[PDB]
Amino acid sequence: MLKAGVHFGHQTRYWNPKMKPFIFGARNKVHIINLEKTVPMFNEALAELNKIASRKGKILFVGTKRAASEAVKDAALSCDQFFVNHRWLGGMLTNWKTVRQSIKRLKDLETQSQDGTFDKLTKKEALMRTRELEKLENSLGGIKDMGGLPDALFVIDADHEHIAIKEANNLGIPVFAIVDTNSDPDGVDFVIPGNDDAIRAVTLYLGAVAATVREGRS
Amino acid sequence: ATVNQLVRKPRARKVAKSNVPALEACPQKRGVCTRVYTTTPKKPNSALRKVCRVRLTNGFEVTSYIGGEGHNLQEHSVILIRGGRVKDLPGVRYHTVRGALDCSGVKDRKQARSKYGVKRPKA
Amino acid sequence: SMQDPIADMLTRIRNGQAANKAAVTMPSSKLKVAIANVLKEEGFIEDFKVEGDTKPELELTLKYFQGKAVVESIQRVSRPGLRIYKRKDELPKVMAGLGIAVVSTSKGVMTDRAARQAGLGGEIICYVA
Amino acid sequence: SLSTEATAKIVSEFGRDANDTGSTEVQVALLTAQINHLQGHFAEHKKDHHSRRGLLRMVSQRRKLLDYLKRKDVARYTRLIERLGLRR
RNA sequence: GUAAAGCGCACGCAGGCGGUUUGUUAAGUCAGAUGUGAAAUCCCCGGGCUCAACCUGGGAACUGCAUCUGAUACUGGCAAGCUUGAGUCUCGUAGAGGGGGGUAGAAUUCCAGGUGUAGCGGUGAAAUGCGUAGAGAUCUGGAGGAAUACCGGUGGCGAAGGCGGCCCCCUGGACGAAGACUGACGCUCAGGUGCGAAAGCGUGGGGAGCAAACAGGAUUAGAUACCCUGGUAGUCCACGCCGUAAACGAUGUCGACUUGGAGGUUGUGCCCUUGAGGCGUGGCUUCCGGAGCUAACGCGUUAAGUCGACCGCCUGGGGAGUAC
RNA sequence: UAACCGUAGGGGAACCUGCGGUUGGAUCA
Repeated sequence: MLKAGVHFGHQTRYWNPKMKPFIFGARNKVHIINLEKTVPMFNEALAELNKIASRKGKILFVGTKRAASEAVKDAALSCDQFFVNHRWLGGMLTNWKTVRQSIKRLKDLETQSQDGTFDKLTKKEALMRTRELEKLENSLGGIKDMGGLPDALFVIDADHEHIAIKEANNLGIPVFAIVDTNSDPDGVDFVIPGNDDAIRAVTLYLGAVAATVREGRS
Repeated sequence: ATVNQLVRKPRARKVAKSNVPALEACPQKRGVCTRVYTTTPKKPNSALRKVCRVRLTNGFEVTSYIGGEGHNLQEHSVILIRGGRVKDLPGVRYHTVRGALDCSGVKDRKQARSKYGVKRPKA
Repeated sequence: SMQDPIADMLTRIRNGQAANKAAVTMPSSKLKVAIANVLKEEGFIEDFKVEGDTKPELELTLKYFQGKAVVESIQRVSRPGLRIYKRKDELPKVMAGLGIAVVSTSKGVMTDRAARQAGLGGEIICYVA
Repeated sequence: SLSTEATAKIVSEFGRDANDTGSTEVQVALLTAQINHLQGHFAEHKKDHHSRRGLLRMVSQRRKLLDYLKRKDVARYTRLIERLGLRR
């Protein structure tokens, strides 16, 4: 009868034989995600985030999906942490070494407009250079504050942010993902069987995450 | 399998097949030497090697290898088979002891005297 | 199950753990509850109860320390067609001693240490690590 | 299968009480009928195998029940095998 | 599952295994003890040959068999039960499940006759072939055999193999629901019995179409083929035999667990049942996919995941599923 | 001439042909 009454079900018969012990029971085309098997996951995962947040760690919310991009920062950026609401680059968790390099020209690029150092070169030039910000500040603008690999990664849909999760389990960075019927939870060490979609499902839990994390460090 | 399936028909062994006609569980066997051949090796190698059919004391005939940089056997000389097959030479899974019976032994060899026919050189 | 009611108990417990379940349920039995009683004191399970004066149904509560669960190892040994009976000087020692081993004695259900401390033996039941 | 006026009939002849369609004495006997009756059917057609599979079923199934009686009340066994002219 | 390996499928004797409770027994089992387990080896501690090898004291062990006194949780035996396993009854439901007998319509071929006339048929072309003894085309009547368009589906039924027109007769299984009844009567199953596509075999029928063989024509370097014109066994029926298939999900049967999504088919409860309809609750079945599993592909509640009971099977390739 | 399995017949030889099954068949059949 609580807020957990918005992500009842999703993803039709495409499903995934693996995601079964979490299915309330198929009905009306698509199946349902047994919330009673979700209640423990509802906190068990959050508990660790709350616990790790106290260790002053790091948390990267991955949600390249449109219906989650613009609406993810308020839970990560505002809560001051880490997130990637766009095309997850190839290696921003493994080949970080060379990736961070991109972050630099992004930061120093920012300072350009900062002071009068922006009125340098032809008016056209500034434009050609400002475009880099659009891309940079977007694909990295919300990870720049990461001076080293995180300690735990919380990704929205376990399908879309596929590559994202991959690199993770290769570096030893725990992953808290809210999978789904057609999702492959075998890559998530902290499954949260919920509607990978639903404009409301995303917001509620997403914001709910930063909640525990916010005061996680007391 | 399962205990039941094992109680009935357990785990069978495997009769080890000892590639050697001159068995009799012996380190070596005496022969007579039928002739002295010079058959050619397999496909990978070349050069003609020396061999010879042997009429082992137990009747069991068989060709033995005559290793060494210098043969000296006859069509009647008595040699001693030892073992150790040879690849390049098929069917030739034996070697004539160097420096035994009515055979000879490598000449002028100063290395690995034990093997072949040599015992303390000219000093 | 219909042939191995005891072996089922363990499976239902381990299967529940993996699924991060809260509580496991299944038909009760003198030996079952008896076994369920041991793991209780052993801290492997929160609590446990039953329902039905004619139709008994066991009720166990899974357990977990941190991100992972507690009972991360539970297997059987003395199953039908291949039963196991050890002495007071053969009893196994799960995980070098950390894990427990349920064993039915002439005194009742006990653990590797329990029965040993007593000086008697019995039919091994299962290994819990 | 079998006619109600017959099935519900025989049940009231072997049942140690009333409407005891469970009783082995009953069920068992109920099987012989559908069996003997089918023997006349299988006499014809013959090639009809898929029907004999069920025939054999009730046959063995009947035996599985006879063995039981012998292992629950020796008397009842020999006391029923006669009323059905069984054993042959 | 694809590496070697699930019997083609069932039923089932022996055998192995066996839901829940109480009493009882004390066989298994556990505890103690008494025998015996030769000595010597081995091992521990310790002695003597200058050390060692060696020799040597005592113990340890000899994991076993028996007997006696107990212990009674679990297994087993006996007694009385219990109901969720399994089964019976009732009433419904769907089905190309099986065996027998009917019957209908479309088409092919053939026989006869009418009209009509120099082509038809076939191929990449061609040719063989059929045509002036009149084909082909067309129309009327007749004979006969095989198979049942559409519905037909990612559909349904069956143990497997397999099973499609409509009708009747005899018959098997599956499932649901209120229920009522029996009371563990169950699971598996070497050997055994039975069922088995097609091809093939025997006797006797039948024979339209198709088509191994065989015969022509063509292709080609050749063409004992693909292609074309013919065409016999056979394909069809009865009854008996043969038992094989990439008899394939290449995945044994039975049972319990373990996130989800979309769909199909069939039963039932319920909802202004006002509706196509909406909400559940069972059976069978597709596709995607999570954890996990996997060498990878992939499998994924119909598992190749987590377990339990029984059975079949594998142990490098060739030789060889061959020889005897 | 998609291949392979079974079974049958035929042919210098691989193999060809018929009947049934399989996907361990390519291209939107």
